[PDB]
Amino acid sequence: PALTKSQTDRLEVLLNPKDEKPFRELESELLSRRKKDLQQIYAEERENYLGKLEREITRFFVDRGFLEIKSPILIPLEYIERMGIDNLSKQIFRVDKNFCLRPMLAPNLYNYLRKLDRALPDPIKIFEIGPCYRKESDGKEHLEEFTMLNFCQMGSGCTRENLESIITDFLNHLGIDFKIVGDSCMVYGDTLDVMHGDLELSSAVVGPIPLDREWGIDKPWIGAGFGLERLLKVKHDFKNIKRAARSESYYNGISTNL
Amino acid sequence: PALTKSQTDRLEVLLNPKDEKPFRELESELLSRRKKDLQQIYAEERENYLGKLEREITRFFVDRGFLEIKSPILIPLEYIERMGIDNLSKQIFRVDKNFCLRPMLAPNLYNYLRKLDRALPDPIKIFEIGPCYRKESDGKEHLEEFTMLNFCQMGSGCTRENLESIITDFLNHLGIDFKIVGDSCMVYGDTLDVMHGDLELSSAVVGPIPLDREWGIDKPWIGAGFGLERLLKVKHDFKNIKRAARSESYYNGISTNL
Ligand SMILES: Nc1ncnc2c1ncn2[C@@H]1O[C@H](COP(=O)(O)OP(=O)(O)NP(=O)(O)O)[C@@H](O)[C@H]1O
Ligand SMILES: Nc1ncnc2c1ncn2[C@@H]1O[C@H](COP(=O)(O)OP(=O)(O)NP(=O)(O)O)[C@@H](O)[C@H]1O
Ligand SMILES: [Mg+2]
Ligand SMILES: [Mg+2]
Ligand SMILES: [Mg+2]
Ligand SMILES: [Mg+2]
Repeated sequence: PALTKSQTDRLEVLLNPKDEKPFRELESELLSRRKKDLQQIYAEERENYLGKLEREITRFFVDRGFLEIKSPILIPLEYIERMGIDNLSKQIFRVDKNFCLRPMLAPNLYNYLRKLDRALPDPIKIFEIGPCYRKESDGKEHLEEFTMLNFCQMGSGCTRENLESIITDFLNHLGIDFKIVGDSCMVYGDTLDVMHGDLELSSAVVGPIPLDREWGIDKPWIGAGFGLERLLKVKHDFKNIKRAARSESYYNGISTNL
Repeated sequence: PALTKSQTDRLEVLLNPKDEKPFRELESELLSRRKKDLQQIYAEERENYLGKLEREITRFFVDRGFLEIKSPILIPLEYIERMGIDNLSKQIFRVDKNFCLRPMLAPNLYNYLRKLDRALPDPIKIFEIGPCYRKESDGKEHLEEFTMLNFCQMGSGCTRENLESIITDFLNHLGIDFKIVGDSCMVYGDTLDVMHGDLELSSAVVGPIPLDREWGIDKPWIGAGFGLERLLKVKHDFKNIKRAARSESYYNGISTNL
């Protein structure tokens, strides 16, 4: 008669946002739908949502004058201290005695900004997309392995207005609803946070900040960091961010346990 | 008069493969050339070689009927044992008590092959591109953080001839010279190795192998794994694989220390 909590949980795994007693028939129907969804992907486009979003974001920023960076994921532990992360400090995945999995893209991008200032014309515009890692207790809006986009500009035109304009163009391009709000944190400021309801899509900063001196930066700058899995969650109306992650359990938000 | 070893080393950092006393003038010339190279990239294409190669490889395999996978980089340690890696075992970067950085894409792809067999028509064709990690003593042809491509097919048409044909089409597409040779290893076989001179570009396997049973696989299959940094090294004639890596020291093989 009434579905159990465990049965409802099983059906929820197989339910997709656009879907509109006995359990076995409900399960059979959804299994059929999800198999057909995977079959359609396989027959036609064959692209993974996370990969495809990375490619779309890459095109957006390249076309707008930003240099594509691919920097190390395993970074020196000293970069954490140098970012002012003292006792986030408890969220770091340490590897060996001298390295960690990067929890953010900032330190590598600081180094690129400094180095490229010796070669490139003002303003210097760069971005990176790639894996980042944090130990998290939360499951709904957080992953321990996620994908960040960070873009930044240094030199001329590094105004709050320009930053808000890039953010607005970017999210209107992707078709993601948002509002920009004031907030603060230990590492940076004073940030602008880009929100979708109560979900943070991005934290953005208008420099300079005193942290810059440690990285050999003495020019104005602006930048923002976005989680790609959060963008996908909002775009595809996933109830849990696990549907948007690098995963063996979901493919393009479709359960692989069929 | 004569350049010192240290001076020659400095000039070699700034020398690019296509380049054709006192040290200060030689250094000044090369600095100028390398700055202009970065300026040209920034003015025109703005793509990173590693990112661009990933995108090109993605297009090749998608167009040939392979499903794009994005699976976890941090994987359970049990996957290592289950791959038959017992005491490579000393090359694994362990994280926490239960996880490691994946040294290869095989285990995740085995799981995808098994899972997708319940949904997709025969043959099942999949590929993944992404970071892999191994502790290495060698610096010239090895990185500790590298990027793998692995493709595989399971079911019908899983012949050595078909495998060699995919490999041949792929490398002729990229414009990379190669020969396919017989070899062997502890994990798989009996492999075919794809060589560029004495450099291994890929190891390839024609299944079934007895390892399959552990992963719930009982069908014929073929697959190959390629290092993207090795492909770039060969394509761009880099003397050291560090020029092709995720790096803060090189961008598209150009020194960032200018
Ligand atoms: N654990 C995570 N899982 C998924 N996305 C994340 C995670 N941590 C950060 N992000 C994304 O990266 C962006 C910038 O990083 P940051 O501002 O450091 O995150 P944060 O303030 O810790 N987010 P939250 O923990 O929800 O308050 C965030 O706005 C998110 O979109
Ligand atoms: N440390 C590394 N750095 C760069 N590429 C690598 C590394 N290890 C493996 N690869 C690439 O991944 C491919 C398949 O992996 P695998 O066959 O396990 O490597 P391998 O036999 O250990 N190579 P080698 O150590 O040179 O004999 C290789 O053919 C390389 O192109
Ligand atoms: Mg957080
Ligand atoms: Mg924040
Ligand atoms: Mg090896
Ligand atoms: Mg090999």
